Amino acid sequence: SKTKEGVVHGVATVAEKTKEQVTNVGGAVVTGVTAVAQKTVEGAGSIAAATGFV
Amino acid sequence: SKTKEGVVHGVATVAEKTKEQVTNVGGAVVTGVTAVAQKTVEGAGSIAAATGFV
Amino acid sequence: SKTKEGVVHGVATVAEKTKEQVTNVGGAVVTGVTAVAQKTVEGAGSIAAATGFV
Amino acid sequence: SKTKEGVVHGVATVAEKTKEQVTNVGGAVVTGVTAVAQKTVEGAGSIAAATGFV
Amino acid sequence: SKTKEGVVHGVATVAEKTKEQVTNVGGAVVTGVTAVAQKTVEGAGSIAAATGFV
Amino acid sequence: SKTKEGVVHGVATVAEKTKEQVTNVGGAVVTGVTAVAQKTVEGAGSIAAATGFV
Amino acid sequence: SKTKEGVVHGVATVAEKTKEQVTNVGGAVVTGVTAVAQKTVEGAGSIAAATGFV
Amino acid sequence: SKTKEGVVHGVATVAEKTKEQVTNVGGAVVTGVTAVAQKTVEGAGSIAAATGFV
Amino acid sequence: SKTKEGVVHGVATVAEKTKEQVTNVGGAVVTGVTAVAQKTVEGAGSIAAATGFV
Amino acid sequence: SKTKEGVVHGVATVAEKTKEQVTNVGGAVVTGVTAVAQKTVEGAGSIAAATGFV
Repeated sequence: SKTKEGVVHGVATVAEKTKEQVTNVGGAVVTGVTAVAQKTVEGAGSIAAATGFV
Repeated sequence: SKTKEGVVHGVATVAEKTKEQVTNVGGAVVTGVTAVAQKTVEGAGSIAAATGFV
Repeated sequence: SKTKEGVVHGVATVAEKTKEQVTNVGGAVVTGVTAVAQKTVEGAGSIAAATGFV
Repeated sequence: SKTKEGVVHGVATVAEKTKEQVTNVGGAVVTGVTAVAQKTVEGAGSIAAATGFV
Repeated sequence: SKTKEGVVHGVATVAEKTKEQVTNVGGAVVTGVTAVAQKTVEGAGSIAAATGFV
Repeated sequence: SKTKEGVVHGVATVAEKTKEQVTNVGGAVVTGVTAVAQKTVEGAGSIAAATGFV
Repeated sequence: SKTKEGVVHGVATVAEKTKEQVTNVGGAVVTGVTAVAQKTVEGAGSIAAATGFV
Repeated sequence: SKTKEGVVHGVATVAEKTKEQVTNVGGAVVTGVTAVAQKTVEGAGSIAAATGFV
Repeated sequence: SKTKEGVVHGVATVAEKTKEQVTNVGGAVVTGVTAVAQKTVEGAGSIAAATGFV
Repeated sequence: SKTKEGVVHGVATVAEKTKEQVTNVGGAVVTGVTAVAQKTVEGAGSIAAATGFV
């Protein structure tokens, strides 16, 4: 009854004068992940994952 | 009863004068992921994932 | 009863003077993903995924 | 009863003076994905996915 | 009863003075995907996917 | 130059399942005034004003 | 230059399941005034004013 | 240059399940005044003012 | 240059399950005044003022 | 240069399960005044003022 899994609610965000600069050369960059949710039953659940080379 | 999986609600966002600059050279860049949700039963669930080379 | 999977609701967004600049040279860039949801039963569910080369 | 899968509702968006510039040279760029949803039963469900070369 | 799969409703969008510029040279660019939904039973369901070369 | 007096713009409103009930007996009731504007030069400017008796 | 008087803009509002009940007996009731603006030069400017008797 | 008087902008509001009940008997009630602005040059400027009797 | 008088901006508000009950008998009640602004040059500027009798 | 008088900005508010009850009998009640601003040049500027009788 009233089960809740991986939930995000009641989020208030204010950004006035944010300045974000990203310079990438042959890699991986993850920025600005806000108010996200997921649900993985049989598998790998990654949020904001970065890998450079294999 | 009233089950909830991977849910995002009640999100209020204000951005006034945001400045975002991204320069990429042969890689991967993920920016600005907001208010996202998913549900994977049999598989890999990735949100904002970055890989450069294989 | 009242099951809910991968849902996004009640989102209010205001952007006043956002400035976004992206320069890409032979890679992958994902920006500005807002209010998205999915549902994968048998497979890989990726949201805002970036790969450069294979 | 009242099942809900991969749903986005109740979204209010205001953009006043947004400026978006994208320069691409032989790659992949995905920007501005808002209020999207899907449902994949047997397959790979990707939203805003970017690959450069194979 | 009242099943709902991959649905987007109740979306209000206002854009006042948006300026979007895209310059592409031999690649792939996807911009401005709003209020979309789909349903794939046996296949790969991609929304706003970009590939450069094969 | 570019003068602006009493202006309302860029309003996005979503109402899903609002229920409003008003019972009045010999008075005055004002409800639900949204996105209104006026301009009075020589006079009394009232918005959503209620008086019962005189 | 670019003067602005009594202005409301960039308002995003979402109401999901609001329930409002008003019972009045010989008075004055003002509810739900949203996103309003005015401009009075020579006079009394009242917004959502309530008087019962005179 | 760029003068601004009595201005409200960049407001994001989400209300999920608000319940408001008002019972009035021969008085004055003002509720729910959101995102309002005015400009009075020569006069009394009242916002959400309540008087019972005179 | 860039003068600003009586201004409210960048407000994000989320209300989930608020319950408000007001019972009035021959008086004055003011509740829920959010994100308001004004500008009075020659006069009395009152916001959310309550008087019972005169 | 960049003068600022009576300004409220950058306000993020979340209310989950607030319960407010007001019972009034021939007086004055002011509750819940949030994110308000004004500017009075020649006059009495009152915010959330309550008087019972005169």
